[PDB]
Amino acid sequence: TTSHGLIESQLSYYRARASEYDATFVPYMDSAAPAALERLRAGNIRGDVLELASGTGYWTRHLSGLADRVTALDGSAEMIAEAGRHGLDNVEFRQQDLFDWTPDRQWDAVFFAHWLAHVPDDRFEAFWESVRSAVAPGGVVEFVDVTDHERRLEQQDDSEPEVAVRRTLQDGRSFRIVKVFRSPAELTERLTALGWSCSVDEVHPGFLYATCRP
Amino acid sequence: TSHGLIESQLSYYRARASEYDATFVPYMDSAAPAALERLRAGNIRGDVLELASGTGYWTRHLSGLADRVTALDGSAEMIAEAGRHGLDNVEFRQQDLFDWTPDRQWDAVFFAHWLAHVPDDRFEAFWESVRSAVAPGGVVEFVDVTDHERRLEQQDDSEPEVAVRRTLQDGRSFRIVKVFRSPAELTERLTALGWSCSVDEVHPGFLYATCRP
Ligand SMILES: C[S@+](CC[C@H](N)C(=O)[O-])C[C@H]1O[C@@H](n2cnc3c(N)ncnc32)[C@H](O)[C@@H]1O
Ligand SMILES: C[S@+](CC[C@H](N)C(=O)[O-])C[C@H]1O[C@@H](n2cnc3c(N)ncnc32)[C@H](O)[C@@H]1O
Repeated sequence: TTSHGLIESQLSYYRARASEYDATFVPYMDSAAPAALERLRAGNIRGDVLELASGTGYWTRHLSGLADRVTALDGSAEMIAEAGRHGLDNVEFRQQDLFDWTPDRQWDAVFFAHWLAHVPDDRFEAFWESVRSAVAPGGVVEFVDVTDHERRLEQQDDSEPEVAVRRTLQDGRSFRIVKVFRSPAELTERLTALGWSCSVDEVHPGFLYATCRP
Repeated sequence: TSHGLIESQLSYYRARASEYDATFVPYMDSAAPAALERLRAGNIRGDVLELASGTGYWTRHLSGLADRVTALDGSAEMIAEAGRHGLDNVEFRQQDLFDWTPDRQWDAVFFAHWLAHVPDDRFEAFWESVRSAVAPGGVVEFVDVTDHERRLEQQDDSEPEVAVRRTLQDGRSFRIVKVFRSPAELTERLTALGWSCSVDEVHPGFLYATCRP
């Protein structure tokens, strides 16, 4: 069970971090981006695209050049304000808490970068049900995230794994968030059991890219 | 790091002793030939000190390479298991390694999968004791788990919980220390304590180190 207090802490961390977010971005994402981009540019991101947890809009920029229309959901109005600065004409932002979310449309593709590791085990399944209902017939879900090597989990052998890590902002405020590293095989297996077909690959050391078809 | 976690960890290994070999260190069997090429580089010779010898898996190798082995472990149960190997040149002694100041020196000190059980607040004192046990010209070598260099910053955790919970067949459950350290991280920390170190990932998830006092 992941406490609701961890989940609120994570969203406030990002709320408060939003204005200094780009000063640090996601560690080493800038090293892994061309490798991830080879997958993102493979052609499945097109038509009407949904982006979840769009943050300050780094991925939203790429999604915007590939798609006709982008709908981009983030839990933080602050993040949405920062992303607004990129002036992307074909993008609508909506504030939305992703742990309390029932889509009412469908899109040709759904994309998220570094969101899934902030979804704890006990919410993973309801989150993936809503994504499933968000994807149109013929569409895919793609995402980027951190990964670990397949054997690490057994090397550690922890029956009660630490879901959380603690971060610190420029001004010294301290917040715990969810950070679950999942291997490509562990993700593939779990999503396969929820009815998805998945191609999940480490495309650069420490990063994976996934394509999942409902 | 509470005294309680230290004690819990030693109790875990004391109880696991009889069934340790049934499971061994996860994937060490995959890495062992890569670790053995370093173990046979020639530095393990003469009078050798092994720490946390456990059921004697590495002791057998050191026994074949050295003239004499002194092997230390906190668990009398582990020592009795290692006795079944019948190693003629090895002396076992029971020793709590968090309260240990050697009285003599050896040509080489070795341990496998011990350092990850030493939490950051006991690190320095453990290395002070090790340093005083190495003779002039000797080295310390060790094998352990590791991570790629970037994982720590990807995770970016201010207050790393170092504890993990293990549960034995019979249902008894224990907390132990399990700190993964990359080669660079270990290199920087030991250099700062005066050691000069060659630490390498020799098989994915495993490192081997050679350290000179
Ligand atoms: C771990 S993701 C960081 C990735 C960043 N969007 C990027 O795409 O480069 C952090 C984003 O998740 C958002 N977030 C955190 N909790 C949320 C929640 N419960 N619902 C929706 N968004 C959430 C934060 O607002 C932030 O934009
Ligand atoms: C992390 S090592 C496990 C693998 C084993 N070292 C091997 O050589 O393959 C566990 C060994 O360290 C020992 N140990 C745990 N705490 C100790 C302590 N405080 N002092 C000495 N030995 C300790 C246990 O008895 C056990 O044999």
